[PDB]
Amino acid sequence: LFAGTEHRAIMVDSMLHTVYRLSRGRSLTKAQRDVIEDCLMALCRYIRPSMLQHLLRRLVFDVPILNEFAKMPLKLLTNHYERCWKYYCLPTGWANFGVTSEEELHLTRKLFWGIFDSLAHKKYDQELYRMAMPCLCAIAGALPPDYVDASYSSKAEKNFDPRPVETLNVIIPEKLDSFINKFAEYTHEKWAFDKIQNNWSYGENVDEELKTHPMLRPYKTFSEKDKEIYRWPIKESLKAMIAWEWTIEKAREGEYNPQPPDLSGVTLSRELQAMAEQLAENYHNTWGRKKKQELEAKGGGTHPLLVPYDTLTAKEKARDREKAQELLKFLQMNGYAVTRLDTSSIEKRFAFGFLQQLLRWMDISQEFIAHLEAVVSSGRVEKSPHEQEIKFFAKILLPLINQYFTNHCLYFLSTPAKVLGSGGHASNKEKEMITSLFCKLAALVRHRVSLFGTDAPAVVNCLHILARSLDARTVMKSGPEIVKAGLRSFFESASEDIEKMVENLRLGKVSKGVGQNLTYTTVALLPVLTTLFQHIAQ
Amino acid sequence: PGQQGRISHTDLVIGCLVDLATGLMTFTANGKESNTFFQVEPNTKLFP
Repeated sequence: LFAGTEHRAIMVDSMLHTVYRLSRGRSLTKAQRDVIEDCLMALCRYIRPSMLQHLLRRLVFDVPILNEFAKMPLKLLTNHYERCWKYYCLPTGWANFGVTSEEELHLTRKLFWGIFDSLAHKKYDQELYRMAMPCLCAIAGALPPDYVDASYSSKAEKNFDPRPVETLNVIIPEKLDSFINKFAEYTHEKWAFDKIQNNWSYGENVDEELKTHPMLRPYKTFSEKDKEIYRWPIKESLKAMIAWEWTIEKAREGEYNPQPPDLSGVTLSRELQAMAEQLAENYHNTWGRKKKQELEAKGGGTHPLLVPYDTLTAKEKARDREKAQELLKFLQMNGYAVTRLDTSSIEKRFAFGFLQQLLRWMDISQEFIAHLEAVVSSGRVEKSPHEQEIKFFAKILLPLINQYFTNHCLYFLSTPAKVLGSGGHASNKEKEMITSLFCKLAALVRHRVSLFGTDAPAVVNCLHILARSLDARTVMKSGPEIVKAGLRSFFESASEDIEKMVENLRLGKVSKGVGQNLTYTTVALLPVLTTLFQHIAQ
Repeated sequence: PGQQGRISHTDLVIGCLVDLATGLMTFTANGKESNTFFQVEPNTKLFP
């Protein structure tokens, strides 16, 4: 019955939040917890994706911890993204449900990366790996491979506690104090301007009904006390500005209607925006700090909105964003320059970072396998310190690779001239990365199939999928000699292995090394090579 | 003309007058005669 409750989305969101907090409930029995979960699952199914935005926002801060309460949310998100993958992925969207806002995609990418990093760091837990065996695969399929996050930065980060930095230990510049006083004067002048513009005449007496600020009075009468009380916030803000490696300096050396009217048109670069929004985030840091100062007496009912501006919607951000833009304008237009990469859209794309991490883990895989043969040859250590890395590889990366590239094969094979997929074509760099990944995995499994045990089938299947996904034409015409040499080496090594097999079957050797080569070939090489040839011919 | 406060609590009542014997068409803003005027030929059919 909740399918069409778009007109009560506020209440639906409150409902979902309450049930989630009840699920995260102490003194709550197993059956009660299971009932709560089941209710949340069922509600989420029939609820439209647009409604679940806030719940996903909260999960983005909860799930990454990978605590004990992380089981149900993982399955919830898995099912949600499985069913609503069209919504996030396709540009047309899911029929009758619209398209993703962009903030939803940003949160989705944050969740993917947070879970990935956390699980990589964590020690093996069969159940946690089984819960992420439904895996980040749904999230990845939902995310467009070409998705570029408008906000790209480092969180620099670690209930949540923003720790400030207080300068009172050292003296504070008198020039900066004068600047702050002039800033307060001018902000009050903009306040008077906005009152004049509003068309409502400030009152001489104090009258709440007239609904303007009674303090509005000629400057010659304005009370100092208000300025001094407001000064501590302004001081804190400018101290934080100077502290976060931002330096204010006058660009040039000095021996009512605005002249530089505040223009929305004036463009701001990516790095200056980053500074402005991070300054707004510091304002919200102080705001949440004093919020917690008043709350500590209560100690409960944590305010839902206490989240980063970048995570929450831009509209709630828009206020502080416009304030920071106006402030920065002020500084530049009085010459008080505030000082203190250029990553391409292709670098920013989600698939790019995914492949980068996969290649890094491939290097790590080469590393631990080499160490493994070294220890097996002599001085066997049963510890296998890389156990966690091995299990992460085999249990997460390979199924993830399989599912992701099976889903997005057409995107990687598409070209601007010929677009097989519904939307988007992979970049040449992405094509090179996928080809290099294929070659590295083939080298990894070469003559080492046995050590993988039951995971070798997974390796072979992932190799099949990667082979089908490769664009060897582009890679070999316009591609780095490194990748091209890797592919040539793969082919040459395949030829050598086949020659050795045929020799053994000539019985030039009796028929260890021969068994290793034979099993590797018959199990992996012939299928993978056949698939590659088929894909090339097709 | 308003630099700000474009939204108005008041409602705008535009009036349209036509003389069917002189072919003259005039407009009013809120009881104030607008400068715009049109003249049309006889037998003209006009829909509001």
